Amino acid sequence: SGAIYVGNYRVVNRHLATHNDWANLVWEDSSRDLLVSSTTAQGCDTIARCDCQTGVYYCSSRRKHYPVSFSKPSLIFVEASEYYPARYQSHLMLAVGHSEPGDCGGILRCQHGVVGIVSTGGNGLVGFADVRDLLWLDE
Ligand SMILES: C=Cc1ccccc1CS(=O)(=O)N1CCC[C@H](C(N)=O)C1
Ligand SMILES: C=Cc1ccccc1CS(=O)(=O)N1CCC[C@H](C(N)=O)C1
Ligand SMILES: [Zn+2]
Repeated sequence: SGAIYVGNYRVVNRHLATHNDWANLVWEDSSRDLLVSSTTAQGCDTIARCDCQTGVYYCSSRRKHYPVSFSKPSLIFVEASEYYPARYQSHLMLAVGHSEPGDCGGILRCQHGVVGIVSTGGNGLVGFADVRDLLWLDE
């Protein structure tokens, strides 16, 4: 689990969004596994606006942060699950690293700020949904 809080927005994995997230929906995209809802309280996370391919992510299943090299956001095949059929998930960045299902929501950060959130994994890989292209998160 996990979310990004920036301005009056909350960014979560779309498959983990709550009833409250859907009742205050701003934008959602199944192809990206992202949902943004509106908040009452002001958020203070900074979003990275860069092309970094290295950063640090939080891994809940190990209670630890790990440094990773990751691919640029792209279309990646994701196997069927209880939330989606087999599909290409867009804006996804992959890295070699540990992840388990409950790791979704962990933040990936570079020196400029928040890059994305854990969204996929398995077989020694971890995939992050990018948020750096969502320029409207700051306005
Ligand atoms: C293996 C799980 C997994 C983890 C994270 C993401 C996706 C998978 C499924 S994959 O491994 O088949 N694969 C990752 C590399 C790019 C492949 C492709 N798109 O042709 C899809
Ligand atoms: C960090 C996740 C993870 C790690 C290791 C094993 C399994 C997972 C979960 S998953 O990658 O199979 N996943 C199920 C939920 C919806 C996700 C999506 N973005 O479509 C895909
Ligand atoms: Zn950066």
